Amino acid sequence: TTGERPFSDIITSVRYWVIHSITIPALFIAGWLFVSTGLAYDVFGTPRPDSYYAQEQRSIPLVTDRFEAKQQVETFLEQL
Amino acid sequence: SYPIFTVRWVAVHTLAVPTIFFLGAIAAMQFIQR
Amino acid sequence: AELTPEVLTVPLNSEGKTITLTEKQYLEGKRLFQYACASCHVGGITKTNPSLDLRTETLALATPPRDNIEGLVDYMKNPTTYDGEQEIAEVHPSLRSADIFPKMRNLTEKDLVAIAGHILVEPKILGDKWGGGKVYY
Amino acid sequence: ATNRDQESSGFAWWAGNARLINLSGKLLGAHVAHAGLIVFWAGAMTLFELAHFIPEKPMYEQGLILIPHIATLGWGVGPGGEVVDTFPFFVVGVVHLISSAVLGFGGVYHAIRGPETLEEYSSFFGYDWKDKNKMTTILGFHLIVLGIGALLLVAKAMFFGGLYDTWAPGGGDVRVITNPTLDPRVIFGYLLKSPFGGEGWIVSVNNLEDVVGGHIWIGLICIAGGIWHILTTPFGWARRAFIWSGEAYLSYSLGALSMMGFIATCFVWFNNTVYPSEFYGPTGPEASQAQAMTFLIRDQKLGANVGSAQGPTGLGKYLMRSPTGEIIFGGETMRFWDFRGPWLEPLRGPNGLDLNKIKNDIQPWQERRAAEYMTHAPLGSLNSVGGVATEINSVNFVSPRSWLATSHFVLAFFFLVGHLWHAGRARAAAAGFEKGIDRESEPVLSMPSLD
Amino acid sequence: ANLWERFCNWVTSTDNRLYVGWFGVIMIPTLLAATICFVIAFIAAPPVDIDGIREPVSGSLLYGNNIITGAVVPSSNAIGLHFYPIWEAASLDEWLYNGGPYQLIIFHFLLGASCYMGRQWELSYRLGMRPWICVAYSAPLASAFAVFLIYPIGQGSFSDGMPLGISGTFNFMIVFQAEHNILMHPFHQLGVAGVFGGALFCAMHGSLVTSSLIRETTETESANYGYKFGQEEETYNIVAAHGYFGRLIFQYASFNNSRSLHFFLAAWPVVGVWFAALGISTMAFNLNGFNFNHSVIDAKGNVINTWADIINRANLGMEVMHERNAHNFPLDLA
Amino acid sequence: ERGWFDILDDWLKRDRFVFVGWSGILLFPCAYLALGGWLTGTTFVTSWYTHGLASSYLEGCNFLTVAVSTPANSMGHSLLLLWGPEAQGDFTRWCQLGGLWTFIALHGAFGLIGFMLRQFEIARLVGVRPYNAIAFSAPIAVFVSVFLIYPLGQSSWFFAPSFGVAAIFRFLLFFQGFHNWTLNPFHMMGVAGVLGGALLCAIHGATVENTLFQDGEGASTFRAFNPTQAEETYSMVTANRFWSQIFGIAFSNKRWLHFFMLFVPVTGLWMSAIGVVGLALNLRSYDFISQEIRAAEDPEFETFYTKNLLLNEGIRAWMAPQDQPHENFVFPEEVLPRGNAL
Ligand code: CLA
Ligand code: CLA
Ligand code: CLA
Ligand code: CLA
Ligand code: CLA
Ligand code: CLA
Ligand SMILES: CC1=C(/C=C/C(C)=C/C=C/C(C)=C/C=C/C=C(C)/C=C/C=C(C)/C=C/C2=C(C)CCCC2(C)C)C(C)(C)CCC1
Ligand SMILES: CC1=C(/C=C/C(C)=C/C=C/C(C)=C/C=C/C=C(C)/C=C/C=C(C)/C=C/C2=C(C)CCCC2(C)C)C(C)(C)CCC1
Ligand SMILES: CCCCCCCS[C@@H]1O[C@H](CO)[C@@H](O)[C@H](O)[C@H]1O
Ligand SMILES: [Cl-]
Ligand SMILES: [Cl-]
Ligand SMILES: [Fe+2]
Repeated sequence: TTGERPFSDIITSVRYWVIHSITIPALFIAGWLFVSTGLAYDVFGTPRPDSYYAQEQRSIPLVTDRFEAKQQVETFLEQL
Repeated sequence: SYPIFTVRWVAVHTLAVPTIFFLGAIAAMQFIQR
Repeated sequence: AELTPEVLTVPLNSEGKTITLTEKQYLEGKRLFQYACASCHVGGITKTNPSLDLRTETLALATPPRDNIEGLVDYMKNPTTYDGEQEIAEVHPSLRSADIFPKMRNLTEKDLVAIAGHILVEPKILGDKWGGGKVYY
Repeated sequence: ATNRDQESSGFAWWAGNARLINLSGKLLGAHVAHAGLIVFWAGAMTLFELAHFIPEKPMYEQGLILIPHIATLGWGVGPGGEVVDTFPFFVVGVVHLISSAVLGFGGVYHAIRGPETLEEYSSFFGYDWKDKNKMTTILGFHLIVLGIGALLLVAKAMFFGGLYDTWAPGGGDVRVITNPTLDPRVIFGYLLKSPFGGEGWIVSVNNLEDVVGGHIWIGLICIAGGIWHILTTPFGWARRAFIWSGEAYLSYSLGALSMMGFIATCFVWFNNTVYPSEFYGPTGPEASQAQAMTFLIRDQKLGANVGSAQGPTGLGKYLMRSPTGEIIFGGETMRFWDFRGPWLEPLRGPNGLDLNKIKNDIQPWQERRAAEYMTHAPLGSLNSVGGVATEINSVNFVSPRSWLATSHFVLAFFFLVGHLWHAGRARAAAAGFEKGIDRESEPVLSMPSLD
Repeated sequence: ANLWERFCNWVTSTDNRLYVGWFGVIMIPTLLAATICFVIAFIAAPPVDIDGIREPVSGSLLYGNNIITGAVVPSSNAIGLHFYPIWEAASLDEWLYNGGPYQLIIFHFLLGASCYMGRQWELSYRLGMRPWICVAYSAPLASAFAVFLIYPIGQGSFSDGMPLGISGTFNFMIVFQAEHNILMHPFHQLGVAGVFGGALFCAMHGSLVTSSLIRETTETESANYGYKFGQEEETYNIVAAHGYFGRLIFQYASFNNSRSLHFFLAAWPVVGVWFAALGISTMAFNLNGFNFNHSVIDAKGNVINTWADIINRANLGMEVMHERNAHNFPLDLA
Repeated sequence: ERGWFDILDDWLKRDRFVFVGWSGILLFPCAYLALGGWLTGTTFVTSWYTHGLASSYLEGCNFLTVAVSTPANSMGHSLLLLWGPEAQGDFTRWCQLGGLWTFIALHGAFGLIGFMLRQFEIARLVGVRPYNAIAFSAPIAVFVSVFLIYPLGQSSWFFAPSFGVAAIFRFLLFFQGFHNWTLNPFHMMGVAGVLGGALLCAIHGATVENTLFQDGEGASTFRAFNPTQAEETYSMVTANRFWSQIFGIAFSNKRWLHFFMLFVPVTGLWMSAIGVVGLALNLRSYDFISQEIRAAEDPEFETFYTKNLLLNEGIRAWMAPQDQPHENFVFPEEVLPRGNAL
């Protein structure tokens, strides 16, 4: 042994589940809401199902410039 | 007798905490419709 | 992009009258097309006769014209060769040949309209991919 | 608890069921409970299939494997395999499910409540694996049971409505078998047929008369064999050839089931008689032949002379010769010329495919069938997207023939592994070295060096 | 002892430099026949009409091949699954044109290799060993059966069996991918896990035992002279090896039981390769890899491609090109 | 003597559940971020702007199709740092530009260095020889040649492997179609090392388990071993005889056996890395010149080598327009190579 409390002791203890019957669901629900509120889309810049193309556009908004790439994506997003 | 917060505790939570968060996020994704 | 009423507006007849389909009719059209037609017409081609596809332009040049709801619904009741010269119910699924094509037995007039709508809307979405075959996959 | 840990049994938890080798009462419980699982599945799965069943859709479009087994027996279907009555499917499902409770009850009772060993309770039901006469007697009982089972198939076929006959003159239909094949030269002639192309061993059986008469023979052979084994004890040569232990007997059965699994794989893959294509979908060979037929018909309608049409390679585009000269479909399907099916045979003459019949006598029903089969070829992805690997999503299809062939190959293969595992172990255990080499009696140390 | 009794004693003798045995009685002639035919064919066989379209493919060294391109070419598609022994041909010239050597070789090889597996049980029994080495060998054996027998049966032709050559092997793989999307099949993925993992664990075990060898030699001599064949004492320190690997990851992730460790070393690659064999044996009946072609669709219904669709484009390239003169009708159904 | 360095050294090297060490300062953050970056990207991040692909669970991909995809070809070999001149500190744009790819690749690279340092550190402290670290040079040679050297010789990171299951499959098929990588003798040695390694793993494990001495009464034989026992748990003499009689040769030296187990897969991976270094420059084993001269002059000459080039030609033409969207390839139907019918 290295000193730390055995995992088996911990996960069978009442105090563990008192704490984790709260922390586990809370984190799960936080994750759920990260998606359900749509915040995940805006944080990472991931298109929603309705934002891949403009209505009549059938050309992919590919980045073609290295140093004006950021502005290109911005320009693409304006065109939506 | 046993310590509560350890290096092991941190390592466990660096993995456990985002994992559960991510699983809730992916659970929610299963109801998204185009 | 969205599946708008404009996308869902297709020719009803040879005169120029249009019909606007609901999203529910679109879903039903895809479901029913898969149910009764896709085994041969997946992606708007024709597996057992690749010369003839379900592109709107091809349908328009059919006899009688099939680039509208009426033409397509009629095709599903009494299918003909591309020139209108021969009735092919005996070798093509139709209401008229529901006895030998049993999947046609439970297709209502409403169902036929949905399938017809699917055939017309799909290329408006997918463009040349519809009726294109593997080249466009 | 007796023998229910590693220290007392010698077996770890993961080999827990080996603790049952010499506990006949609990082991009987294990078996009866297991049989309850098999019967449970047959019942519950049937009901599931029926609940999901759309009668006007082909069965093979619906992921069904059990209803096709019921239909093949002549229950619930009419001409062309059309479903006329789903109630027989319901009966089979319900009765199996009901029966599974009874077996479950017996299994659970014997496993955890009844006598742990049967030997002190009953001389009849108790047994020692090393008792060769008792072993052959139980074997004899089961052989009789199996022989009766085979005769039940005969009974259905001959006296209780018949079986579905894909070959029935005028088109596929349920048919009562009045004249089963009893001629031992025909029945046992199948057994001596090469397993290779154009022959196909027992998988070649192509008419119900041979199927029924085969089961008459098997029914009587099993009963006679069972009686024989109740009344005799293994001969000297048999005693010296075999290992006599529970694990040895398990291993022989494992090898047997592996063999059977492999045979069933080829049966469902190639045979369209006892697996009618009306219910199971076309065979791989069939669908490929049907594509050639489809385009022959199409192109001939367009004006093509299909007999004289030279393909790119110089072989006939539609029609060519087999290596023995028979007229056969061209293209890659040249490999499938051994195929025989009711939609195709009308075009076949003594020389193979008959050009006159091809030009003049192809009926719309043949065209329909060829088109149906060409577009229901047994190709599809694991997530049930029909067609070649490159197909786009749309058609939800994997043929029952593929499901049945693959599953049984996997099962047959692992059962061969199991045979080797248990046969090897049984040999080692009987000889007394299954637990390792005796450090003080290491056999190699008493042998001369090889060099 | 009579003639038979002495013969039996010789056959089963534990003192033969190479064990013969009863499986050996079948193994020896079949492997010799397969080997001799293979060598002659690889050197000297004329071109073979693999696809039955009178387009003979040259496989042998004397007919313009090297080691990498050379093959014993599969038998003609015209034959299918028909048994094509020498005596079924009008002449050796015909037999060769149609790829008779392939069938002779694979049938003799598969029988001999099955007997090789049986022989491994057999000797283990004669030596008082435990019996399961042969079970480990069933993994590669099953894989040989998959590519030489099961796949041809499923597809209806020995022309689709794997060629006996280096480039012919790659041909088999590329076409297999086109037709079954094997990369997207979980049994092949398990197979990769088995072989990648088997290599990993091989390097792992090799490194850990070597790391903990007990000092028995001087600086100037090879440490291998520190172990003597048949010594009773173990040659490395497993407690030290465990003490290392348990600290590399964590204690309970490392083995301290050598028997359990070696079981794992046996089981990981063997089970994985079983699944690989089963991949090929079940794709033999066209239950193919996962198909996610056009699985992701936007609000309007535009297909949004994934890496699956890019795989599809590669597969289409293989599909349209393979056996370029063999197909007359739009679907490749076997 | 007992200054802050020595005190820090004490704490780093404490015998705890997860050993840290000096190497842990490099290892743990880089490994955590590489893994975290992958999980983040595959869960939430698109490849729409770099590849025209969906690549995350959020977009509807599954475990097999998600990926952290490489940056667009126009990025060249930009390190693509968050604060760099492309993203300019904007986290969202950085994700859209494929910044997570270089993030994962680079943290992954320093992570592997930390892991191999960890292998050295632990071995020194426990007093074993560092053969495990040495064997790990093979995974390092592979990661470096494939994920760094290969794209660095090419036009951009775009052509590096993308971090995903299907994306890696795409990488395999690209290498077949463009590099004819199966024909490369360095890849062939790699295959021999991997399959040979797996063979050695299986055969050694099985041999030990089937030459065990009976050291207990249990029919389950695992409990009959003690870590501290002096004796070998299996018979090398019996193992040797078995193989000598079965295969013709057998190991007789246990130290050689185990070294050979290191050598085989380690050498194989090294060889495959050398091949990929060549492919970085399109320096392929693509052709056999003699085969081509013969085939060009003689339209009846065909081998499996010529058959495979036709497949490559199909792969290239059919996959290139979507796989290399920056090229704006438009191949009209008529130019596409196809055999008959298909
Ligand atoms: C009639 C068939 C049959 C019977 C009656 C037995 C019976 C026995 N075997 Mg044998 N075996 C068989 C077939 C059979 N086996 C096959 C086909 C194989 C090849 C794989 C084996 C390989 C085998 C080995 C290696 C061993 C045995 C052993 C044993 C004994 C203990 C079994 C036990 O406790 O397992 C307990 C059961 C488990 C631990 C669970 C196994 C889980 C499997 C691997 C997963 C199955 C996949 C499933 C379909 C999917 C899971 C769904 C999931 C999502 C929930 C017992 C005498 C042991 C022995 O030799 O005793 C003397 C032993 O070591 N068997
Ligand atoms: C087909 C599956 C199957 C069957 C039929 C059996 C059968 C049996 N096992 Mg094996 N076993 C299996 C799989 C199976 N096993 C697997 C997968 C493993 C690995 C996890 C094992 C590991 C194992 C070990 C280690 C042991 C057994 C033992 C036993 C026997 C006694 C069990 C006992 O003492 O219960 C005790 C448990 C209970 C009393 C709890 C209730 C159990 C009941 C039976 C549940 C039934 C529920 C059911 C839904 C009710 C329906 C009733 C309805 C019809 C009215 C019993 C005959 C023991 C033995 O050999 O005895 C000497 C033993 O030691 N098994
Ligand atoms: C003979 C076996 C067998 C066969 C051929 C089929 C075939 C079929 N089934 Mg049935 N079924 C079975 C047994 C079988 N099933 C069992 C055991 C159950 C209980 C769970 C069911 C319950 C069931 C349901 C609820 C449904 C089906 C459905 C279907 C259809 C689609 C299947 C599918 O999509 O799979 C997807 C493929 C997989 C899930 C992969 C299976 C992977 C397994 C675990 C690998 C096994 C390997 C080996 C045994 C492991 C051993 C390890 C070794 C090392 C020891 C198809 C016709 C569907 C249908 O269409 O109904 C109308 C459907 O809804 N089946
Ligand atoms: C093959 C499986 C099998 C076998 C060999 C046995 C054998 C035994 N059982 Mg068990 N049991 C079983 C399954 C089995 N049972 C099932 C399915 C159930 C649920 C009904 C039970 C419930 C049960 C109980 C409650 C008891 C036993 C008892 C006994 C013992 C004495 C029985 C006797 O003397 O009957 C003499 C013969 C008869 C009474 C006539 C038999 C009538 C049968 C059912 C006619 C049909 C036969 C036909 C072949 C079955 C086809 C079914 C098939 C399709 C599956 C004996 C050890 C007793 C015990 O162990 O004592 C302590 C006991 O109390 N059994
Ligand atoms: C489950 C079915 C079953 C089982 C397990 C047994 C078991 C046994 N029987 Mg019995 N038998 C059965 C059914 C069965 N029998 C039936 C239905 C009949 C009626 C015909 C008989 C009539 C019978 C007789 C007359 C005798 C036995 C004998 C025996 C014993 C040794 C037999 C032997 O060595 O076979 C292995 C076979 C051989 C050693 C012969 C040569 C093997 C060749 C190579 C087989 C060729 C086939 C090959 C595998 C491939 C070809 C494919 C094939 C499917 C065509 C053994 C206890 C003997 C005994 O001792 O009686 C008390 C004996 O004399 N049985
Ligand atoms: C040991 C752990 C470690 C290592 C080796 C790295 C290494 C790397 N990181 Mg990662 N990172 C880490 C931990 C680590 N990181 C942690 C804990 C976090 C959470 C905050 C991050 C979050 C992170 C992000 C968001 C990014 C990186 C990025 C990078 C890369 C560029 C770093 C750089 O250029 O800095 C340069 C700085 C140094 C080398 C330190 C200089 C120290 C010298 C010796 C002293 C001189 C400094 C002096 C005191 C200051 C005076 C300046 C004054 C004149 C203004 C490189 C692969 C980038 C990358 O991946 O892009 C693709 C990137 O975008 N990291
Ligand atoms: C020994 C053992 C075991 C085993 C067990 C077993 C295997 C069993 C069983 C069992 C069973 C085998 C059972 C059963 C059952 C059943 C039931 C309970 C039933 C029923 C039914 C019903 C109720 C029905 C109904 C209906 C109808 C009538 C009609 C229609 C609809 C419905 C479906 C609703 C185990 C592993 C745990 C382990 C330990 C020991
Ligand atoms: C990027 C970045 C960062 C970071 C981050 C991180 C660090 C993260 C993380 C993360 C994480 C850490 C996550 C997670 C996760 C997870 C998951 C999502 C999971 C899962 C799972 C599963 C689902 C499972 C399953 C399975 C398996 C595997 C096996 C067998 C069976 C089963 C089926 C159970 C920073 C800010 C610095 C900055 C910039 C960028
Ligand atoms: C983290 C970087 C490691 C560089 C090590 C340089 C140590 S520096 C060294 O440290 C001693 C105490 O540790 C002091 O007593 C001494 O004054 C100081 O020079
Ligand atoms: Cl090819
Ligand atoms: Cl064809
Ligand atoms: Fe070892």
